[PDB]
Parts: sequence; structure tokens; C-alpha cells
Amino acid sequence: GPMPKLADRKLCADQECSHPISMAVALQDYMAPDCRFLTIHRGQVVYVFSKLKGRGRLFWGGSVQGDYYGDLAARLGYFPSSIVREDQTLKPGKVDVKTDKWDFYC
Repeated sequence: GPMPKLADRKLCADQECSHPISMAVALQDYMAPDCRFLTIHRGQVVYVFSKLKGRGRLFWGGSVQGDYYGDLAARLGYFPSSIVREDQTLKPGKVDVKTDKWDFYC
């Protein structure tokens, strides 16, 4: 019935998933199929905050960098990991936590 969660568990840099795991650059375009996902275009910078596990492991969560130095969109959304190239690890994405009800809400 209701939209099933994309995953039951995820990997983060910390329990709250508030620190980014990595900085990545998009290699492919990706238009979000619904509000849970992030729309990205080749060349954009994405800060990765979560990596889903198990059934949702193709997808990562993060935010897109803006146009002025230092700008990161507030909105978090999911995207296929394969569309980006991770360029710098900021923190190990080792903290294994459960996804909550708010993770896939939009």
C-alpha cells in the first residue's frame, strides 16, 4: 500500500547523519523520479551524507552545491551512487543506523 522505505538501514558519518561523508562530482545526469530523489546534472558537486544499505544500497543521500562559494542546498534527497565520482572522503561512513520515518518523507 504505502510507499515502502527505500532501505531499513543506512551508513552515516555520525548517529545523526549531520556531517558529510564525502564530496563527489556528478558524471551523469539524473532527474528525480519523485520527491524523494535529488535532481543532478553532469559536473555538479554533491555532498554525500548517507549511504543506504541492503535493498536500497544503489542509492546515496546528500545535497547539491550551489553557485556561490560555500553554498549547499538545504534539501537532502536520494540518488544512484553510480552517477557520482567521490573525490574526497571527509569522514568514514561507518555509523550503521536504522532509517527513521522522516528519512523518506519529502
